[PDB]
Amino acid sequence: VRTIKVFTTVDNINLHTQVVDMSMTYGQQFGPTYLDGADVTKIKPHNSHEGKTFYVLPNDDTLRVEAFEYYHTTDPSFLGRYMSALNHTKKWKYPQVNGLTSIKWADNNSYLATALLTLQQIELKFNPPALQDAYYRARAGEAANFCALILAYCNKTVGELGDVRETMSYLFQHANLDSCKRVLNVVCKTCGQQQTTLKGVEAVMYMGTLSYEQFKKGVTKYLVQQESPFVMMSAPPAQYELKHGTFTCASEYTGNYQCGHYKHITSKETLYCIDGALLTKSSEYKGPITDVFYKENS
Ligand SMILES: COc1ccc2cc(C(=O)[C@@H]3CCCN(C4CCCC4)C3)ccc2c1
Repeated sequence: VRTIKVFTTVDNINLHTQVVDMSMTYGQQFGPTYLDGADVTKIKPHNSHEGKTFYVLPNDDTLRVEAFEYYHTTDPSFLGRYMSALNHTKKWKYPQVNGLTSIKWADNNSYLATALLTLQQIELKFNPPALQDAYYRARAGEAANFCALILAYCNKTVGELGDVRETMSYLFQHANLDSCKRVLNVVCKTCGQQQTTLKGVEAVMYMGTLSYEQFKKGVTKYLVQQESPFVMMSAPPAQYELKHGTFTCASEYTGNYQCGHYKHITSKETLYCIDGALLTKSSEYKGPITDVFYKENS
């Protein structure tokens, strides 16, 4: 009986040595099995596979606990959707553009590149170790796994049309924002003190206008107190002037002929427009902006 030793895992942190019979498929021995995202369930082991790490579905209590501790989801479909995405995202190119990890365009991923760029410019503490780990890898240039996880957590497949604001929101719902706060106070003549407080993720997002200045001035009429490391402001795509130094980064969205495309604008020493692998510098920017992000900087 020919055999090799492989490692199985659900988290790539805890590795479980296995002895595999080379005359049977991985599926026969492990159930659904993946090698770097590729479905090798129906494949017989190769000698090149010796010593390699394979992902498996959490079929026992031990693996189920390891998966829950790493991903913080009980969805039994997660790992398979994660692997399905990783098989694609591993083949994407991740150029460094103006000091940030971006993604060369493929598979309708402009929204993911724009989200990835934004995530590198705001302070976020992810709760699932899987996201915290891959976040720090992506920030160092190895972003394939992070992108595959974003797709899995957002319940989106490679190639599906995506929205930066949505993606950011759903990632925020996997972060520790417990200390973020927005207090709204009613401006009235005869209604007394009327106040409501948004804590957590609701505090870091707003829909209706792009301008933080207008929002802080007031929004029937409300005085606002904002306490968060960042805020995401979104509005319908509209021609909008981005002035250097007045924002951290922004999403541009065009919908010519109903085929959308995102670009990312970041404010450094001047305005940089990152469009996947492409980089364009300018002193002024006017375009159809739909998200603007602002950083508190303590
Ligand atoms: C009242 O607050 C808002 C805030 C944002 C708004 C945005 C849109 C958009 O069109 C998105 C632009 C960005 C791109 N997505 C598309 C991406 C794929 C699916 C839709 C579409 C429309 C209305 C909005 C209203």
